[PDB]
Amino acid sequence: TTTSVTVHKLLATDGDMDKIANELAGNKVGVLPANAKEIAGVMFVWTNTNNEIIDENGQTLGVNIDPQTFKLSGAMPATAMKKLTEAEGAKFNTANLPAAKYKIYEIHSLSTYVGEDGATLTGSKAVPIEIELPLNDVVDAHVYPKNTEAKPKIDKDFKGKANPDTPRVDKDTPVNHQVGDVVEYEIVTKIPALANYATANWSDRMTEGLAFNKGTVKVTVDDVALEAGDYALTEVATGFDLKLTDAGLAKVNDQNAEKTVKITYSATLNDKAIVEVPESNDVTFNYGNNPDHGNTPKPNKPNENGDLTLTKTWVDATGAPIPAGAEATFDLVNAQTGKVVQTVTLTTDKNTVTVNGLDKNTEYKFVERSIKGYSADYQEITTAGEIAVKNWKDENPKPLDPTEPKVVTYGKKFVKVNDKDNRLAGAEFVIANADNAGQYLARKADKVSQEEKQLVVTTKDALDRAVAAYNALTAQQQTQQEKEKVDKAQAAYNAAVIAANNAFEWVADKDNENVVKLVSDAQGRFEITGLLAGTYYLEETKQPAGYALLTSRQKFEVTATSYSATGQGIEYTAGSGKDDATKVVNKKIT
Repeated sequence: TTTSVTVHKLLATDGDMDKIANELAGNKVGVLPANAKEIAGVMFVWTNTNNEIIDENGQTLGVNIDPQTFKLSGAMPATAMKKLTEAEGAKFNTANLPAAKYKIYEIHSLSTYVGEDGATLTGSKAVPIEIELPLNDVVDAHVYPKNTEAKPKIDKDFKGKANPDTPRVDKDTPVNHQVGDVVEYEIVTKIPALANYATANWSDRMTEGLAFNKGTVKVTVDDVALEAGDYALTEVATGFDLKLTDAGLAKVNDQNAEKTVKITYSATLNDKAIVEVPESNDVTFNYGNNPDHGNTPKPNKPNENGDLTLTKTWVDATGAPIPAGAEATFDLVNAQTGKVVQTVTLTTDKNTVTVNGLDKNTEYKFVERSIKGYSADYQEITTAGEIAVKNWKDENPKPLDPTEPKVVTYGKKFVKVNDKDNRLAGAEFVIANADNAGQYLARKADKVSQEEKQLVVTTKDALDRAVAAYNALTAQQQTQQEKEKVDKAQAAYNAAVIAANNAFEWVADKDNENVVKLVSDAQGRFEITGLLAGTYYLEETKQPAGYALLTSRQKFEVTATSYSATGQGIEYTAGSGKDDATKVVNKKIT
């Protein structure tokens, strides 16, 4: 008794779609919402309740549509019930159709969305229409489907480099940076047209070797800077949390075009950066038509014995305790490398899981594999070896988590020897950028604390006592025990120097308080860390006892693997097996 069904494609906001919803599938909607626009050129096809494309008499055509992909079995049949919308919609003749349930799908690829004023627009495909005929006592039915939810797009990269559509592919390859370098970052987010977000939050956390620079965050929407009342910015040592306020959400929601949100900020590479170990940041976009309590994973180091424990709690959107919703799966990721180490699953009876045999010096993160209707809230790290997640039944889509670029420092190891190839203590050195003129590698004092500075001084004084006492001994009095005393003293000075070295610079004075001095221990060991790859010149400032002061500077090469590669000339430690250091040969006075 429903002779015709007219399908209308609309591009409207949710609110306008809700104005239509309550005002009726049914009768023609007389007055359409204010800004809601009807679109012509939209291809709709009718199917069986079992998704099979149908003829006008209701007879199947051997081709079916996938409920979630809309990809059809084979060729679009010539006899199929397909019609293109007019600014009046697609009026189909349902007269020959039996009383039954039918579905109406949109073939998005076949459609050319043309708006009210003839403009060729771009929109989201419609949610399939499940309708039963006769549509009560309606002779000429009208159906107003809702469109699908377009996914937002993101990317995190270095300033300029970010692209949400086509993010860079070589992100694992870390950029070489020296200690104290400011790393300029970019987060680019594309928010879809006509969005109705209750929450648009960006969350950034980095590894301990990257120090987020507070007050560098600059947010813009379609290259127009945001007012401070559009977003709420929380800033910490490890990163930040930017959450769009109602004012800022107005600038991204119900827009006629795709919105582009740009987030720029920076972080300084520090003393806690490990040589040839990359440092990363980690962004997540927690969007939703519902308030969202989700954020970015927070990295953490395992405990002393190499154990990292995950704790999980579940709450409704209100924050009230609920039983465990599903089997929560997590990825244990090396927060520096980005590679997945292990995979953990919490069964619905357990709310804790522990990982064993992890490097205590590496940062790891548990990245929850999305649960339908639940949002992951990684709580603030309070201790090593322990990670907490609060799971909120926010009923929102999975967050966006782009791939992040990595940064890395290089080093070089050295061993102080004589011509007989015997190991020497107390030789002191400087690093010059050139053999002729050339400044000396120093610490940026402004960046280094008074306490830090002073420990370098006292640990240097303590080391010279250990070196003097060792030179005081005879060749046979210099036992492994007497050697170890110089090593303990040296290891403390080298630890102090690295700690004070949180920014480098080049200075004229080879004996300026801030000049980086390297001292050879009882095994002749001495290293430099936090450098850009390149050519340097090691200069001797104090010779070892009984040897001559060297007249020429030893040239050296800092590479991506100069600290760790074998085939260098001499073993840096004892029984390490790696031939991971360069010889510095001292000659006797004549």
